[PDB]
Amino acid sequence: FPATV
Amino acid sequence: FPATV
Amino acid sequence: GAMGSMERASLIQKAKLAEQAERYEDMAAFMKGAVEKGEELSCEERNLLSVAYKNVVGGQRAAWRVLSSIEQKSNEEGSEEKGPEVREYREKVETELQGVCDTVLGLLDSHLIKEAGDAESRVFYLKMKGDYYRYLAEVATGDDKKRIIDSARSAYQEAMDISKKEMPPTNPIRLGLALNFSVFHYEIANSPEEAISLAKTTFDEAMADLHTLSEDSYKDSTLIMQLLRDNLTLWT
Amino acid sequence: GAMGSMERASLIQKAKLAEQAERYEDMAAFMKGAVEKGEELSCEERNLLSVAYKNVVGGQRAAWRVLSSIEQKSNEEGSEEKGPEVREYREKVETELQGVCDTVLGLLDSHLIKEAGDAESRVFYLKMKGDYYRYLAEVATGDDKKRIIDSARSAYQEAMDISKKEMPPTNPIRLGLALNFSVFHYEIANSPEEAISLAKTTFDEAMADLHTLSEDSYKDSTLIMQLLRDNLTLWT
Ligand SMILES: *CC(=O)NCC1CCN(C(=O)C2(Nc3ccc(Cl)cc3)CC2)CC1
Ligand SMILES: *CC(=O)NCC1CCN(C(=O)C2(Nc3ccc(Cl)cc3)CC2)CC1
Ligand SMILES: [Mg+2]
Ligand SMILES: [Mg+2]
Ligand SMILES: [Mg+2]
Ligand SMILES: [Mg+2]
Ligand SMILES: [Mg+2]
Ligand SMILES: [Mg+2]
Repeated sequence: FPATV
Repeated sequence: FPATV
Repeated sequence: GAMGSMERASLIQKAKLAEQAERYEDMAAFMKGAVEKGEELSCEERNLLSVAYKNVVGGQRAAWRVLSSIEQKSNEEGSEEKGPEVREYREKVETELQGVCDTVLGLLDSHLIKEAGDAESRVFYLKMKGDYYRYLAEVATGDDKKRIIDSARSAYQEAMDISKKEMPPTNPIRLGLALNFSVFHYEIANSPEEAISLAKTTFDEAMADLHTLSEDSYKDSTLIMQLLRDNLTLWT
Repeated sequence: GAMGSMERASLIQKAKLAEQAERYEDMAAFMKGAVEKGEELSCEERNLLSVAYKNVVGGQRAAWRVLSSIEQKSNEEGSEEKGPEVREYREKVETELQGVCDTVLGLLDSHLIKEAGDAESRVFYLKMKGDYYRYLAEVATGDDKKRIIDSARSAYQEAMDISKKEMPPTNPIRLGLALNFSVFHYEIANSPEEAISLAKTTFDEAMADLHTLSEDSYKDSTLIMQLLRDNLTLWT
């Protein structure tokens, strides 16, 4: 799963 | 803190 | 009884799904519903019940400790007055924790314990009763603190008496009971010598009975024996 | 409005305590109460709001993914029929997730966005709007899936347009918006090329502006740039 902020 | 189960 | 319309088997199935999803509040609610069907619990089911509530209350205890520490620091000399909010929020968490404990104790009293005749079930439930009174004792500061502590002690003692008569010294339930009662002595009853003696004797008597066990039983017993050792190491 | 009787400042204080205690549901409820006082939020307060709901919904998304995986496996050939329970429990978690998203979107619409005039506040809220529509899109399977996806896209696009006009390429809000909009492209809009282009261009334009920054601003910007790089590495 990709990084989000 | 000590171990409990 | 929000779970009153759900099949017992479906509640058990969902408790297992909730565990896999790390949804411990859901898991506990499902298991409460299952208990309230009124049938006795199997071993697997007792473990689902205990895991669910242990995780819920464990999180509440950790939060309570964070908040209590902040509160204690606020009451030191040279701490600036910040108003009632820290105490209020610690009280909120505390009340929620007490509610969970009361819920569990309620399930045990109505009617898990009284229907539990086999040593493995009866000791397991009495241990739980001791544990949830212990959690109440951790946060108790009033008129009833002594009675709460005694309620924990009494439950653990009954469990101990049965376990010593009816179970081998390596039985994981007997071991876990002893581990937790030892912690009760150390942390709640201001009896570190009793705590240490109990842990040591329990460990040594289990060690002497390992020879009777299968590989799989050996694994189960040695796991809890290591917890006894860990606590002894912390305390000595 | 269970928080209607509590002072704004007390809600903010308690949100901070809840964060320290890792009580993210409480933190979100406190921040909802603070928003509902009707005053604009400061930067620190916007971050408390976002952290609280990110943590709550993050946990729900992780649980939903576990349950959806189990459900998908149940629908494969040679899987034994286990009844409606997996779908029911996935639906329960899903409904709770949608409720949280709707709550956040509600705060943004009533009336955070319309009162936000400074670029840093407006972009931050529009990014949040994109994010919570994205979470709705992740679980959408019906008639409105396209409109939900478009709602996310529109919110992100408005935020992007403002950020490019009003903020330097290293601004952490501009970077985080681009990071998340890039993920939207990759995971939701079936546009991996757009995702990769956005991440790359954002990274490279930030790199070129690092020379203007203090040590502390450099730390903040490079942290998010590394997330852009991490995603590029995953995707290429
Ligand atoms: C029905 C039953 O036999 N339950 C006990 C098992 C024993 C093995 N076990 C463990 O070692 C762990 N949990 C506990 C829980 C309670 C007690 Cl009293 C002992 C051990 C996982 C440590 C799982 C439960
Ligand atoms: C009011 C304000 O300036 N908020 C943004 C800050 C920027 C720095 N920061 C971060 O790097 C982390 N969180 C976020 C959150 C949202 C966005 Cl758009 C970017 C970054 C912690 C990663 C904290 C919030
Ligand atoms: Mg039935
Ligand atoms: Mg109290
Ligand atoms: Mg004795
Ligand atoms: Mg006021
Ligand atoms: Mg649905
Ligand atoms: Mg573009």
